[PDB]
Amino acid sequence: SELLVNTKSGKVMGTRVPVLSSHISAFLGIPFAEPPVGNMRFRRPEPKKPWSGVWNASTYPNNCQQYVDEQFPGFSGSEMWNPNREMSEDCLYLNIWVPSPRPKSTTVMVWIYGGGFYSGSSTLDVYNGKYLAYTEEVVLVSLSYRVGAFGFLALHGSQEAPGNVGLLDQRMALQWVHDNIQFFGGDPKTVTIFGESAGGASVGMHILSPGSRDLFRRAILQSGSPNCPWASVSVAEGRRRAVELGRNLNCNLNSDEELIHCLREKKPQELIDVEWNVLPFDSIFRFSFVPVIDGEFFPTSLESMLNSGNFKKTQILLGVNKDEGSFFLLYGAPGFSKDSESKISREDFMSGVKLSVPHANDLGLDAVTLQYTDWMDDNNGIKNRDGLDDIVGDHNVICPLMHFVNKYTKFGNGTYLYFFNHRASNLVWPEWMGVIHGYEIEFVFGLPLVKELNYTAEEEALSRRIMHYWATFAKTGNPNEPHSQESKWPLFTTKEQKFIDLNTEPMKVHQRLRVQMCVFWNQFLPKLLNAT
Amino acid sequence: SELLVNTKSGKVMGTRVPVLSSHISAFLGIPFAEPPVGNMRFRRPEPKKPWSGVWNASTYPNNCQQYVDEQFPGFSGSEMWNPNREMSEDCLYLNIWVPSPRPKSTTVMVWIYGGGFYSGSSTLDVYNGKYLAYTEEVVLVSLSYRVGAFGFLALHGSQEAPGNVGLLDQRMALQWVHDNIQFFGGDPKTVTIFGESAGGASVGMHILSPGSRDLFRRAILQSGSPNCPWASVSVAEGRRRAVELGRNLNCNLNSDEELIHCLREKKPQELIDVEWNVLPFDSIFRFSFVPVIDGEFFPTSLESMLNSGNFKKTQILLGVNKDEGSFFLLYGAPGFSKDSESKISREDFMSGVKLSVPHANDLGLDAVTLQYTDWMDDNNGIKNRDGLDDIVGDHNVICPLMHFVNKYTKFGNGTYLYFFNHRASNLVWPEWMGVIHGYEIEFVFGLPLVKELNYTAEEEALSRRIMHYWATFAKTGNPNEPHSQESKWPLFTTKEQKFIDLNTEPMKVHQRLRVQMCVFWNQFLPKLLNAT
Ligand SMILES: COc1c(C(=O)CCC2CCN(Cc3ccccc3)CC2)cc(Cl)c2[nH]ccc12
Ligand SMILES: COc1c(C(=O)CCC2CCN(Cc3ccccc3)CC2)cc(Cl)c2[nH]ccc12
Ligand SMILES: *[C@@H]1O[C@H](CO)[C@@H](O)[C@H](O)[C@H]1NC(C)=O
Ligand SMILES: *[C@@H]1O[C@H](CO)[C@@H](O)[C@H](O)[C@H]1NC(C)=O
Ligand SMILES: *[C@@H]1O[C@H](CO)[C@@H](O)[C@H](O)[C@H]1NC(C)=O
Ligand SMILES: *[C@@H]1O[C@H](CO)[C@@H](O)[C@H](O)[C@H]1NC(C)=O
Repeated sequence: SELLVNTKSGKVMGTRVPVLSSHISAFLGIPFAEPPVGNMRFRRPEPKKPWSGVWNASTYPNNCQQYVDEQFPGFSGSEMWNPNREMSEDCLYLNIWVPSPRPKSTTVMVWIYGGGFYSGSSTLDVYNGKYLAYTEEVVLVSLSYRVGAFGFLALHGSQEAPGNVGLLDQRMALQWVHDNIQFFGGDPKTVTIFGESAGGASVGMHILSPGSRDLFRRAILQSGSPNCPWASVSVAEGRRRAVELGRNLNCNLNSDEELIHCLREKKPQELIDVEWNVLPFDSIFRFSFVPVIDGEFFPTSLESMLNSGNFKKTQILLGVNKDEGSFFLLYGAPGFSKDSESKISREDFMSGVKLSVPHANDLGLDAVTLQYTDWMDDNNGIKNRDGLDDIVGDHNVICPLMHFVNKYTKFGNGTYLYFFNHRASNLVWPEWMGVIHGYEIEFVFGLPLVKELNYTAEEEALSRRIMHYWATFAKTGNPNEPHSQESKWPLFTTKEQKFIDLNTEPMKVHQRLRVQMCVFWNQFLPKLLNAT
Repeated sequence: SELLVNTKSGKVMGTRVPVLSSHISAFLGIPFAEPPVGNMRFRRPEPKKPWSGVWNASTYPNNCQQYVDEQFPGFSGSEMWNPNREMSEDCLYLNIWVPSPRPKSTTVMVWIYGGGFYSGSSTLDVYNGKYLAYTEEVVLVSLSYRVGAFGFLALHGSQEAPGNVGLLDQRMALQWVHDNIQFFGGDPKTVTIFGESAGGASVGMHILSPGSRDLFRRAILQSGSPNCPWASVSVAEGRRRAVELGRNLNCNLNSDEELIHCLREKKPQELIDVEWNVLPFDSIFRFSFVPVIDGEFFPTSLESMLNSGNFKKTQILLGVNKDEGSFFLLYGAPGFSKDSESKISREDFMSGVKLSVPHANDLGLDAVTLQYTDWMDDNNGIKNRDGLDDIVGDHNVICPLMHFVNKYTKFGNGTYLYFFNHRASNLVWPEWMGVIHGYEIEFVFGLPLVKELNYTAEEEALSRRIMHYWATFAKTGNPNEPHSQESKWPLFTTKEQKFIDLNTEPMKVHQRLRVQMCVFWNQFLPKLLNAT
């Protein structure tokens, strides 16, 4: 029937879900790998072995084992990001929304969640695929992957804990879509991968990785790129943190095998409790277990690959939010509070930039401070707050992304760049936090289309316009409908470097997104640190 | 007799000069030292031996030997600064303007000319003392001093060419005023020294040097300060340049005595012809022979003296012009012309910063370039022109002075700071050059009171305001007359750092003169250049 689909691995039975006074098909919790448990902890994923009978794909899967945020208990602004299903190492599943009736060979979009590579679930309310799948008539997949040590513990040289297995989980899920999505009405030749933060970085890493390039058509990157400073580590640093993880848990450290055997004996939560203890610095926007530049998933350094054009050549559509940094200041920097304006003293500012740029020498910290301090007014608590906000955002998200876009556009076949700066009317976070990291996601998934969610009429229109941009781009490689009286989102080009605002107001075109600060972050600071 | 005066060195006869429909006494070209000729070239000055009979002090003396600017033959804009008298090494004279009838014991101001320590004359039209002396009823002295190699050849250790002898010439003229000025109606206890550019640096150097402090009461510094990057050199560098001077003249370089003897045998013009060839780099706003940090005239480093409060504690009044840099770009940097808007290409902007900051390494050049470039609009010839203008002025004049004023005020007895930003109605230079280095001088000396010079009525008013500020400061240590009705020029204080604009409009008070850039020039850049 329509809800019963035979895949190369066995039969699965979906369920009929409502969506905005209508219905579509949903196949939830489809297994794409063998449970990476016991002796398979830290190991590359193995394809799911075929099953007899009918897989009950009627409900969401378990979430992967991860740090859970208990900073603000009962608070929806933080808890909406926490696992809303049981956590288990048995977590390699994907979800699929198929429009009803089932289309023939339609555009496919595959969502990859963010969460700093240490967290994230495919099952969050804001990742509910039904609205975008319905509205834009696309087949929408959300995958999952191992996070934290389970996904990114790297002991380079070992085949038992090689590193990057979380990215390989993602690849295996893509490979699965390639092989089976036709049976769901999806065109395997027109798959768009897209994701936010760590998910956006992930999408770009698959653009770079030879082993992933043939498993998708184009890419959307939201608030993340593969070259972000928090997104990868060297094999040496991966190993250092892996060894230090052992030390924290009183493991044998004589050899990888002994270290790994010991770590495989520990309950999941034991690992998580000490996860953050392996970071080299007091820091914000830094995460312990992340992709390693290993010479295998990544042939060489990310920079040289971008320089030599060694990467998938296709259309990309990508962008950032206005205040990427504020979330992370809230959690790790002095003077910030969810419940106040968070006017920042001069002392707390100094402390902040040190946390934000953990790896800089004193000269580097002075350079950053100078660049973001108004010396006619240096005791302005507000300017100090917003400056720290800009620093965290520019350095971790916006300028790394701009570096990527400029390198990619030299070789790619089309670039569309956006700047999302709408502040949602129903936000539960304080005003000072602005347009927060992650909060364009609810618009991309069409949450504003839901009456009871109490968005404004113009917010619903924005969501629809954004969904159409995303879906239309996925279908054709161009967010603009070829017809259309409506205004046009211009190509980003090496010379003119155009981008658009995304907000409730009529579209404006600008050029050179934060070029001043990004010259500092991308050219001058790196040269300063290397010289001193 | 009003014009006949007996000094400690001998009798002197002045001339009666008209001034603005009245008259005053002038004593022109009084000798204060032995001619620094023959075997006394490069030597410390010696007091003028007493003479018999009456010195005719009715005409200006010769100007010291110096480079003559022939860039723009016939052009008053550059020629007003060249020697208007025959040049001679026999040039250590001073001039005095005395109110008629002779004051009993009135305020004295002593003018020290600028000219980068390589040029200058006491006899320039724009230094004519009669207008200020007459209008404000002060005894005005203008001294002279050896410039270029003749004044500042430094071979530390040698007693034949010790260095700083031009500063000692200044001191000797000050000592003369101390000893003789009472005979002219002046109070040797209320002497203000004032000077512009090199003259302003000089003044600050007398504030610092123990040997000078007791020879004056207060100080005015215009567009120059002792700590300017062009205003001094180390004994090592001063030696290198002295030795390089000999090499450029085929001199015996084996010893100081031989080198010196060779150099004493050359015509003045031979020295001058090769003067510029000893500079370390291609540069603008750099001069070959300047004060040395010797351990004698300056006991220790200028910075350590400023830090320890090792200097004269008195009142100062100092300031800068809006476009200090423009004169120097015109002469040395590519793309600048007296007869065009001088829109500067990006390539010429790069060339300009390198010329402007010749000691910086590549990291430093990048820093400067970043700090003065609008990267949304880097090919704007205007912003590039003005940017380079600001670079030269901030680095060479404004920020050195701001460092001095901040350091000094922590110990001094009163600081008044100004920002001169009036472009004169009858300027012969192009508009792009703005408010030029040196062009507040004609206001301080009251030229706009001369109706034939065709200044506006409001420019005459401005001049009168400025002359009254300078003179009232000279008399009392405060440019303001309390009990008066006019706007008050506030003290510069460590906390509030207030300063005023000098122009034709109602007074405005501002705070933190160019803080942002001067933090860069005074704190950040030196830290960057010191690391490797
Ligand atoms: C600075 O490093 C940290 C963090 C963070 O990284 C920030 C916390 C929030 C970062 C955004 N999350 C929401 C989100 C999720 C997926 C995509 C987009 C947004 C929620 C938590 C947290 C904790 Cl608990 C830390 N403990 C020590 C150090 C540290
Ligand atoms: C011919 O001069 C130079 C320079 C200069 O720095 C010239 C700029 C001055 C030109 C006339 N001055 C007028 C003035 C005098 C007293 C107070 C205020 C303003 C001041 C700026 C540099 C180099 Cl590298 C040169 N090489 C040969 C020759 C020459
Ligand atoms: C699938 O699971 C849900 C509950 O987990 C159950 O209600 C439903 O009946 C199951 N489907 C089948 C075919 O057993
Ligand atoms: C994409 O490729 C086609 C064919 O190679 C080319 O004609 C087109 O100009 C390219 N588009 C962009 C935006 O680079
Ligand atoms: C002094 O010099 C002036 C100017 O040359 C001259 O006119 C005057 O006669 C001279 N005075 C005496 C007493 O020689
Ligand atoms: C200057 O010094 C005098 C003498 O002690 C003192 O009374 C006065 O307060 C000082 N003024 C300033 C502005 O420092």
